[PDB]
Amino acid sequence: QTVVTQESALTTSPGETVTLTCRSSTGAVTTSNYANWVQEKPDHLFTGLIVGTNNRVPGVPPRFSGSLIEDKAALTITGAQTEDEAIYFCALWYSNHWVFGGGTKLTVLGGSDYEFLKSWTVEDLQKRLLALDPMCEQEIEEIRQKYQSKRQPILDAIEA
Amino acid sequence: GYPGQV
Amino acid sequence: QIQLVQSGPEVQKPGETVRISCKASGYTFTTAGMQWVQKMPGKSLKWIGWINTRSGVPKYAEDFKGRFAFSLETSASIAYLHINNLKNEDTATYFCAREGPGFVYWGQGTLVTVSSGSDYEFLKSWTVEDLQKRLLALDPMMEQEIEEIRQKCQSKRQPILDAIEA
Repeated sequence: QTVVTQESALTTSPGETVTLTCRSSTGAVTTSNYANWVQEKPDHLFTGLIVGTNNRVPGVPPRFSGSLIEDKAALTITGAQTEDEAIYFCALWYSNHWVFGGGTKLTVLGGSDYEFLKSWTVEDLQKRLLALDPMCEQEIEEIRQKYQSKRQPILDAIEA
Repeated sequence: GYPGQV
Repeated sequence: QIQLVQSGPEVQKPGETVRISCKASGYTFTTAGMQWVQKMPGKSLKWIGWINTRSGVPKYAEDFKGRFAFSLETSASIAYLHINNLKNEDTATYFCAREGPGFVYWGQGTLVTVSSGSDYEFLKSWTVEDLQKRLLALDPMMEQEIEEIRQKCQSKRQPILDAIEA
């Protein structure tokens, strides 16, 4: 019954400000909803961004900020970077349970040619490079388990 | 307030 | 550095039980609650509940109470999610996430796949030869999906090398 609604998708350009919003079916979002914002990137990699309306999680870039605007919770990214392209979910607390919104897919234009990476520091590029192999191994292991599931009833039939 | 363990 | 590390993807049959682990590090385990979250494929997130890591008392969402249960191994800084009598709709990625208020730090997620019970009930009548053919015909499909991941991985790796070397 209680529904949290977010924009399904929106697009910005690198370096611009963008705002994502989070509406409650009960009326105005207030601080009593302890609004959270979290980011999902591949492969189902979730980071917490904001909790309690406006408290930025330690280590999140300061360009992310949370607020209440009119009757909604809002995430503002002041100077969106190409790597901020991701799905953003808000969650609201309703007395005795958390409810998530449906997520907003944020597109940031211009990164298909990967030229943005040429501006990064060596340390940040090395970190991105080193994270790739474990992510790829996780994706492959999930394929292997998808096929173990498909094999299971066949093996059970063989073994009956 | 929020009743979870914070 | 706070990190929540969950057990790897798991496969089970309908009616079986699964246990998802979440090992916390980087902070005093009993000072923050642990949330559990379900994300069925292509769908949004559902809060399962939390466990208070100091008192050991869980609080459940109404739709998950019953087959979903939480426990701890406090000395090891582990929180567990137990799912019993698994059903097809339980196929999902499950996350632990630390308070709070809400979901500050997230585990990497554990994909639980519930296999098809219905398939056994038509395949049980097949010959071993036709069952083996079916079994082996899955392998090229799996191998093709894995080869595609390896290629996409290489296509993500190369622009990073180009940027390092620019």
